[PDB]
Amino acid sequence: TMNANLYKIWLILDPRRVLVSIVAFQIVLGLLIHMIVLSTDLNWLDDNIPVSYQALGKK
Amino acid sequence: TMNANLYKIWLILDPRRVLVSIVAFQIVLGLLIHMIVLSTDLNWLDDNIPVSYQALGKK
Amino acid sequence: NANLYKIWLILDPRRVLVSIVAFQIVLGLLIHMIVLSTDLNWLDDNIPVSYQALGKK
Amino acid sequence: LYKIWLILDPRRVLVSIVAFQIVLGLLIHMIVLSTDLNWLDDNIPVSY
Amino acid sequence: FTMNANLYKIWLILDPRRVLVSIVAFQIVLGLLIHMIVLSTDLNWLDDNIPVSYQALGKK
Amino acid sequence: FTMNANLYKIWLILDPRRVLVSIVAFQIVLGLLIHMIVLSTDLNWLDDNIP
Amino acid sequence: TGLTDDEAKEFHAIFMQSMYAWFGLVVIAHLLAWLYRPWL
Amino acid sequence: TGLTDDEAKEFHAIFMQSMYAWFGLVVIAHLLAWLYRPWL
Amino acid sequence: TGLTDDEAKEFHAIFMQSMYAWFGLVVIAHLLAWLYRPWL
Amino acid sequence: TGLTDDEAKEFHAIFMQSMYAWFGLVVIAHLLAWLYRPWL
Amino acid sequence: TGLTDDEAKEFHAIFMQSMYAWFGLVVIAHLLAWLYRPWL
Amino acid sequence: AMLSFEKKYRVRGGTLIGGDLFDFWVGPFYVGFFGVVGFCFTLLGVLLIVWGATIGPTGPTSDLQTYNLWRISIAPPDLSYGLRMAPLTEGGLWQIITICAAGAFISWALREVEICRKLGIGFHVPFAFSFAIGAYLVLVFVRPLLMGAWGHGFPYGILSHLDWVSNVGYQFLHFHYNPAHMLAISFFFTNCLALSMHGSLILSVTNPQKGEPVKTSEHENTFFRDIVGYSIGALAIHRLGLFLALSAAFWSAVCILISGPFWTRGWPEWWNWWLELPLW
Amino acid sequence: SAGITHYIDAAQITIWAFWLFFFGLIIYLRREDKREGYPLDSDRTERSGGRVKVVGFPDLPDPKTFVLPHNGGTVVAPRVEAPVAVNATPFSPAPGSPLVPNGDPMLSGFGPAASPDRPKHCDLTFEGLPKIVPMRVAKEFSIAEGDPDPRGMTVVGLDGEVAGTVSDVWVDRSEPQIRYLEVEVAANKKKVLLPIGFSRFDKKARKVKVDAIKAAHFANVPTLSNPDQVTLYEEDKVCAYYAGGKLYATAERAGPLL
Amino acid sequence: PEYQNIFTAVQVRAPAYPGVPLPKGNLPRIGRPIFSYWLGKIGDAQIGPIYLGLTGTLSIFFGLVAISIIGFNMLASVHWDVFQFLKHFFWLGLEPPPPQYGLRIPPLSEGGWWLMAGLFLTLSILLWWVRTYKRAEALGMSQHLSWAFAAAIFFYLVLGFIRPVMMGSWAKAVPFGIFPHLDWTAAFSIRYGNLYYNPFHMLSIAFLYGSALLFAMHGATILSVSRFGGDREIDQITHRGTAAERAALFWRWTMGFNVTMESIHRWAWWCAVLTVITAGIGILLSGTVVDNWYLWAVKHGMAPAYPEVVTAVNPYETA
Ligand code: BCL
Ligand code: BCL
Ligand code: BCL
Ligand code: BCL
Ligand SMILES: CC[C@H]1c2cc3[nH]c4c(c3C)C(=O)[C@H](C(=O)OC)c4c3nc(cc4[nH]c(cc(n2)[C@@H]1C)c(C(C)=O)c4C)[C@@H](C)[C@@H]3CCC(=O)OC/C=C(\C)CCC[C@H](C)CCC[C@H](C)CCCC(C)C
Ligand SMILES: CC[C@H]1c2cc3[nH]c4c(c3C)C(=O)[C@H](C(=O)OC)c4c3nc(cc4[nH]c(cc(n2)[C@@H]1C)c(C(C)=O)c4C)[C@@H](C)[C@@H]3CCC(=O)OC/C=C(\C)CCC[C@H](C)CCC[C@H](C)CCCC(C)C
Ligand SMILES: CC(C)=CCC/C(C)=C/CC/C(C)=C/CC/C(C)=C/CC/C(C)=C/CC/C(C)=C/CC/C(C)=C/CC/C(C)=C/CC1=C(C)C(=O)c2ccccc2C1=O
Ligand SMILES: COC(C)(C)C/C=C/C(C)=C/C=C/C(C)=C/C=C/C(C)=C/C=C/C=C(C)/C=C/C=C(C)/C=C/C=C(C)/C=C/CC(C)(C)OC
Ligand SMILES: COC(C)(C)C/C=C/C(C)=C/C=C/C(C)=C/C=C/C(C)=C/C=C/C=C(C)/C=C/C=C(C)/C=C/C=C(C)/C=C/CC(C)(C)OC
Ligand SMILES: COC(C)(C)C/C=C/C(C)=C/C=C/C(C)=C/C=C/C(C)=C/C=C/C=C(C)/C=C/C=C(C)/C=C/C=C(C)/C=C/CC(C)(C)OC
Ligand SMILES: COC(C)(C)C/C=C/C(C)=C/C=C/C(C)=C/C=C/C(C)=C/C=C\C=C(C)\C=C\C=C(C)\C=C\C=C(C)\C=C\CC(C)(C)OC
Ligand SMILES: [Ca+2]
Ligand SMILES: [Ca+2]
Ligand SMILES: [Ca+2]
Ligand SMILES: [Ca+2]
Ligand SMILES: [Ca+2]
Ligand SMILES: [Ca+2]
Ligand SMILES: [Fe+3]
Repeated sequence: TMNANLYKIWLILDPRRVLVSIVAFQIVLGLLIHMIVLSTDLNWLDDNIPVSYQALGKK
Repeated sequence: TMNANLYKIWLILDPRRVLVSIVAFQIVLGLLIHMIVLSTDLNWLDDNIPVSYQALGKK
Repeated sequence: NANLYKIWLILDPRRVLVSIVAFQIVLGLLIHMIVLSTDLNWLDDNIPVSYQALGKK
Repeated sequence: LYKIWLILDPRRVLVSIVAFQIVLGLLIHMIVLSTDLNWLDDNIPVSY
Repeated sequence: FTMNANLYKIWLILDPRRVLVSIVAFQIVLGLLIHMIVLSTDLNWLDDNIPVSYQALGKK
Repeated sequence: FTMNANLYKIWLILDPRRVLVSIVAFQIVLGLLIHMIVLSTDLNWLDDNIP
Repeated sequence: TGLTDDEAKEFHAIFMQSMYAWFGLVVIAHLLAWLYRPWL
Repeated sequence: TGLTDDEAKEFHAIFMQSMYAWFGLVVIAHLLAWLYRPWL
Repeated sequence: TGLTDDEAKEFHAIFMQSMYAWFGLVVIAHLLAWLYRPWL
Repeated sequence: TGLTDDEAKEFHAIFMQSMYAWFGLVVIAHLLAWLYRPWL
Repeated sequence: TGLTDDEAKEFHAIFMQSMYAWFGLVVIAHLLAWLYRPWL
Repeated sequence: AMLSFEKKYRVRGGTLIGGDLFDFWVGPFYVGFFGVVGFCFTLLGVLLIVWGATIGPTGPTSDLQTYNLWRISIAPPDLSYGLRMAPLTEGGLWQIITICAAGAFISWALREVEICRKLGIGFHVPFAFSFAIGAYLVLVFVRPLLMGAWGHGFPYGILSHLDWVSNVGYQFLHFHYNPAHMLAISFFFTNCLALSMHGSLILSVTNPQKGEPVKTSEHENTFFRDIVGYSIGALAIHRLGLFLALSAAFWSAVCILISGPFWTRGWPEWWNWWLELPLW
Repeated sequence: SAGITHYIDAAQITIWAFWLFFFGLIIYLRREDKREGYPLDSDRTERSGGRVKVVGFPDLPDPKTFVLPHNGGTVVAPRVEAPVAVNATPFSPAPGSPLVPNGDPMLSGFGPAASPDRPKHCDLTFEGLPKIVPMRVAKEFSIAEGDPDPRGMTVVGLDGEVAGTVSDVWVDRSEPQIRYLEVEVAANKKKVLLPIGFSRFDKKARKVKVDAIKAAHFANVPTLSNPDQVTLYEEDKVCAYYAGGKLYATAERAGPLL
Repeated sequence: PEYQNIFTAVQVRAPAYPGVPLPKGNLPRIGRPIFSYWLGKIGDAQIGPIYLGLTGTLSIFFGLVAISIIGFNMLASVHWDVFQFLKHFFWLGLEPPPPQYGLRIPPLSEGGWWLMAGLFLTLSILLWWVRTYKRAEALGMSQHLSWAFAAAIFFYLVLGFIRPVMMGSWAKAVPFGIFPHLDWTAAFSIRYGNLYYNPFHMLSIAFLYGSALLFAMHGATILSVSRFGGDREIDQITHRGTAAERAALFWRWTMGFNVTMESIHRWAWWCAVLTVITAGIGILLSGTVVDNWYLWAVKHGMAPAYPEVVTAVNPYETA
């Protein structure tokens, strides 16, 4: 609602200003998430399948 | 009823400082809250389901 | 692409272009590491880690 | 895309890859010679 | 050879004073580095088996 | 020798005083750095064989 | 300050509106969160 | 600021929708992510 | 900025296109991995 | 400072042909290593 | 920079003969090493 | 490149022990006769050390050998080889690095001087830096000598070098009572107070209250002339500072040069000469 | 921490926190660091670092508005500046090569003795009168009871030989500290402000040696417009001169020793 | 051989400047300012006068009270026999309440005076931060001291109200004597792992260093270019000059990047504040959070690993 009126914001906030400042979040938040998640839930990297190629493959 | 009266609050608060200010506080609390929620509230990520599957499949 | 050429008016081509040139290597060098690290190492974890530790003696 | 050197002076990114290579060459031989294999004593000759 | 054709032009960019010595620096740093790294693990030729392994003869 | 013939022109880019005294200090240490590294294990002539 | 009435009044609404969009967005969350992993 | 309601309206729109492109892009991720390995 | 929509799109062409040159060469990368050493 | 297709192109030619030059030195490098000692 | 096309040519040559100089010197000693005692 | 106004100071020469050769810049750094050398050691260290990171404890293979700053550390040789070059693998390498690092701070230190000259300024900077330099010698040299052991110094571990203190520190039980360590500590504190005042005050006068003039000393020289009553003065602060710090360092320097080669009992004891005074 | 992901707890979260806001505030400074002197001038070299951004990674901050004291214009930052002159010739065209001080360097106004053009308005005290003044108007002052009065001390060139003497020692209403000494030179019979900072006291022989410029150079010393007070512009002006002496007064100085 | 601004060689003096007058509320300044040639051979030789408002007195009073407690109880110790009080000075002190009354008001004896005295070095300390922000802006001055003061005053509370009282222990709160206090830090390191492993300390260190570093540089730098009015930063902040010209340039051709006669003073105020900040951090975590930071560390893959030339046995297991 008021999505029509919400356009005026640019008249108070620089586009470039809130522009790159978001482009950041994705990086800052992006690596941060994957990082936060790996240890906490489903450590997809070394946890489950496939079984170690190091020991299973060599040995 | 006070709704009609409330508009004038802008007359003392600069748009820049409080408009994005809140943008700053809202962002901080979400990071905090999602962060306090795990400790006692529920480590939804690795608490119950699904978890521990990786170890059962790792080897 | 059709209309997205407009963005090049808010972001400098050299600044955004080079800025990203640097971003991948850091995000790059950081990847094979985070992957190579604990994840399924490939360099010498298994084979041909044969000569690595055996060939020696 | 050859028209790309219009936004970058040669020197600026010409050397930004001259060193970047060296800051990787040593790194590469070092991470490899590190864990992968140690061509030095990892095979021949056998420890004295 | 192959890249020899137009490598004379590079000299406007790369100044002689600016990059002539810079190399002399890397080389010297590399030199020690290489002899150093080689000596640490591979064949510590210095005091390993030849020619007369004297240090062991006197110490013992 | 090989490079000797026209290498003479390089002195227009390498002032003597600076390249001369410079090499002096870098070489001297370069030697100690060697004996040092050499004298460490190779053969500590001091205490190694005789007398 | 640094504004007048017709702007304060007008903007006042625009912002205000959006503020609630959140009270909803966040509510669907607190409600859905409770819906899934309730609490208290 | 430093721009009339015109250019603003112009940027606002083109941008607004695009920001939806992600809400959509990332939503196909969370979505497909739930598929491979759900959680909660 | 510092250019009109004429050379802003021309560059955008080279930029955008080549930008895919990676999204593709990077997909062949991962895909080449998904076939050699898989993951999950 | 300044750059023009005339002078710009000239350099790209010499540069690009030097780029593969190294790349060719990298294919011969690892490939040859693939023969002496394998990896992975 | 600090030269023109001519001087650029003049130096590129004289030195180029010097760079290899080291190099050749390099291989003879890098080789002598390989021959006398093999690494690998 | 150059600063908005740098373009006008880059005179010619001014070098120390020669350097009118490489007397030029690169990026925003002046080279000279020291920017050159320091570099050498830098890589023949920053990377020479890499070799170490590679090698590790047992060998480059030992599960002990890792690549996590948190753990990676080059260990000095055993007290065995007293004042002698140890086997890189067993100690030397460590020495080697340390060998370099010495000059890398002796060069950059001097290089500072050449600069201080060019920019026709005062030299308080280097002279200061030296102390800091020294405290690094009398804590891996002046001491280990009067201990006959190079390997008797400390490591090069991101955090590993921490314990090295933990021990040598407890080697006297309550290291805390060391007369020096007390003062030397006190300084590293006082400094971190005055500093937290000057750098504060200023940033509170040049950028004062809303709709207010860039205040003048006529305030500063009273700001504390009110709270605390007296004001060391403005020129002064930039004195007390260097003082504190350039002392704190030199102090601590003493602090660990005497701990050992000049005192073997637990410090707590040293504090006895006090008690035993033929008075109380 | 270097490998990737291992342990998992609470406190370890926070360590990320601060050690994040740091990398944020770090930039804040970066910007605040750039105010003046920015942007850079030439292309003698590019920005050394990881990500060679156009001009500094932190987008230059905005203009800051410095509300000067009473009866004072207003200053801001950043604030574009008008290019200056370069009274010197590059010893070499090579980027990063030095610039020789054309003609007489002692005044060529370059590097060792260069300076900016600060406002030509004597910096005043709290209420109005100008801070730095000679002991003339500074009549309400008095030498530190004890310290040997410098009024009458004969200055002496770094060459040793005399070079005029002194007069009024420009005190200050802000802080009872001597900042300048009037030096009625010998050849010029004029007045050249002596920057105490450069004046070494020798209370033993009434002298005041200044190992900065030869006795003669006291003649080329930028002359004071008015003797009853000095403006910021010149406050930097007199100083910068002697400064040069540090690398000019003798062929020796400037050139390397070994 | 140039007068290196060490001690103001020749000095001079003018009447007692009782600072810029204050508005309607700031009571009269007080004191008949004095001069000391010596003190002055380093800085502003004038002494005073000083302000004294409400918190001014109110705070000072709440000050020389704890002292008159932590001071008294202490003397009592060596049975009011000063001679030894003088001897066992650096040893003496006043300990907190026994683990029993964890938070309860300790008896007039067992650690009581300490909780009493403590709270009076809890307010007066907090009240003096008021004797700042107050006398601070009433000078038309912004607030950056008042700020930091907190950061510091924060850490102080992380060594009391906020943590000691946070673990229910009128003991977990530092003693009250040079040595004993010198011991508390010692004791702490132990009771919980070994601080060298709690990042927020190994962190708060780098800062206590930086400050020990920077305010140590800029102190010199200024001096180096103090001839060129560097010391006058004030204006240099506004109207630049050869000072900030020569200075920053230095660091430019040294460590590369550099800043402004302004900026620096920033990092200054920062490193500093960002010190006690990280201080009270660890000290807050260490206690109600991780109990052994050494374990924490390694458990996170932090703590290093060396060979083993020595190891022991374990009675609790074989016996
Ligand atoms: C971990 C699982 C796999 C694996 C999976 C992958 C995958 C998946 C990918 C790679 C990719 C790469 N891998 Mg791999 N890789 C493995 C093991 C290795 C090992 C090893 C020793 O074992 C090594 C040394 C490498 C090395 C490399 C790099 C060659 C390459 C790029 C990385 C990057 O981030 O660039 C970041 C980029 C940049 C810094 C520069 C920007 C690129 C742009 C588009 C070009 C420049 C344009 C410019 C403006 C024009 C002017 C020209 C000049 C720049 C002046 N891999 C294992 C076996 N690897 C990537 C790749 O090869 O892409 C082709 C990739 O996508
Ligand atoms: C790891 C398994 C193998 C191995 C596999 C490989 C592989 C695979 C490669 C190398 C390559 C190299 N290896 Mg190896 N290598 C091994 C063991 C060694 C040992 C050893 C003691 O055991 C040594 C000393 C080396 C040393 C070297 C270098 C000679 C060489 C380049 C490295 C580099 O990236 O530089 C970084 C960067 C540079 C040198 C700069 C780029 C050069 C450009 C093209 C010229 C600049 C042009 C300029 C504009 C003009 C100015 C002219 C002058 C500067 C004035 N290897 C083991 C046995 N090695 C690389 C190689 O040989 O490439 C040809 C390579 O691809
Ligand atoms: C804690 C227990 C539950 C849970 C309960 C909740 C609850 C309850 C809520 C969330 C909410 C959110 N959760 Mg959660 N959440 C959980 C697990 C997760 C996980 C996870 C990996 O496990 C993730 C990644 C998230 C992530 C998220 C965010 C998408 C979302 C908003 C956070 C916020 O406060 O922003 C901070 C806010 C702001 C900065 C301001 C608002 C921004 C808006 C969109 C823009 C305004 C217009 C602007 C002026 C235009 C210019 C654009 C740019 C600003 C320049 N949650 C667990 C399972 N979560 C909230 C939500 O969904 O809101 C929709 C919410 O209320
Ligand atoms: C065992 C635990 C003991 C203890 C044991 C020790 C021991 C053991 C030692 C100290 C030392 C010191 N301790 Mg103690 N200490 C304890 C508790 C404390 C406490 C406390 C609050 O609890 C404090 C405040 C201190 C304070 C101090 C300092 C006074 C002192 C010197 C530090 C220093 O800065 O050297 C200054 C050092 C330098 C300037 C050198 C490094 C700089 C070099 C020149 C440049 C590096 C460049 C780099 C390589 C290049 C790359 C670029 C990068 C960007 C950097 N200790 C506990 C009780 N302490 C040390 C000392 O007294 O040294 C003299 C010492 O040896
Ligand atoms: C009281 C004095 C304080 C101080 C002052 C000080 N430091 C200074 C200066 C001054 C005045 C400079 O002028 C100089 C500077 O920044 O100049 C621009 C500097 C400096 N202070 C520095 C560091 C530093 N200072 C410290 C402390 C202090 N410096 C004191 C608090 C500390 C610590 C631990 O407390 C550190 C780490 C540098 C950033 C810089 C000097 C840079 C320099 O000369 O570097 C030369 C070498 C290289 C860049 C490459 C390194 C290659 C080597 C071969 C490896 C060395 C390995 C090392 C010994 C092991 C480290 C591992 C540890 C984790 C165990
Ligand atoms: C990183 C932050 C650093 C820091 C910052 C900091 N300190 C600060 C501030 C700031 C920003 C202030 O604003 C404040 C200050 O000085 O304000 C003017 C202060 C301060 N830092 C102080 C001390 C201090 N700071 C320390 C440390 C630090 N402070 C950190 C390093 C330390 C340590 C442990 O190293 C100490 C000891 C004080 C000087 C001052 C706070 C003073 C205060 O709150 O006083 C309250 C009032 C009293 C104590 C009453 C005094 C009673 C009488 C006036 C004296 C009579 C004599 C006395 C009782 C002796 C006994 C004699 C008997 C016989 C009677
Ligand atoms: C896998 C992998 C990535 C491997 C790595 C392989 C690599 C990279 C190998 C290369 C290794 C090499 C060669 C590294 C060296 C590279 C170089 C040259 C790095 C720079 C070295 C260096 C000393 C950097 C600075 C170090 C830092 C940041 C120290 C911090 C201390 C600190 C807070 C300093 C403050 C700095 C500032 C702001 C100075 C400015 C400043 C100050 C201090 C004033 O006092 C002053 C007074 C009056 C007016 C102005 C000023 C003023 O501007
Ligand atoms: C013509 O143009 C005009 C002039 C009209 C201007 C145009 C303007 C426009 C277009 C404006 C647009 C505005 C917009 C889009 C505004 C959006 C606003 C938003 C998203 C506002 C959000 C507000 C959020 C608020 C107010 C949150 C309040 C939160 C509170 C009070 C939180 C309290 C939290 C506590 C106590 C937390 C404690 C932490 C725990 C629980 C952990 O303690 C235990
Ligand atoms: C008259 O005209 C005049 C003469 C003035 C101008 C003339 C100019 C001339 C003649 C110019 C000549 C230029 C030349 C000869 C240029 C040569 C250029 C070369 C050889 C360029 C080489 C470029 C190489 C590039 C761009 C390499 C890019 C490499 C990348 C992106 C590597 C990424 C590597 C990664 C991410 C490695 C990761 C390692 C792991 C996986 C271990 O990290 C975890
Ligand atoms: C007015 O004046 C008039 C015109 C009358 C002229 C009068 C002039 C006069 C009176 C001049 C007098 C001149 C004098 C007395 C000159 C004396 C000159 C001396 C004593 C020169 C000595 C130069 C000594 C040299 C060149 C030493 C070289 C040493 C070397 C290369 C040492 C190498 C050491 C190594 C490699 C050590 C390695 C140690 C280990 C093995 C441990 O490293 C691992
Ligand atoms: C007999 O004495 C005469 C007359 C001769 C005068 C001489 C006095 C002298 C010489 C006094 C000397 C005193 C000295 C040397 C004191 C030294 C003190 C030191 C070194 C202290 C070091 C650290 C102190 C700390 C960390 C104190 C922390 C205190 C805290 C956190 C207090 C907190 C209080 C709170 C939170 C109170 C809350 C109120 C209640 C308890 C009701 O909340 C439940
Ligand atoms: Ca998985
Ligand atoms: Ca769950
Ligand atoms: Ca493998
Ligand atoms: Ca091998
Ligand atoms: Ca509940
Ligand atoms: Ca106790
Ligand atoms: Fe300052």
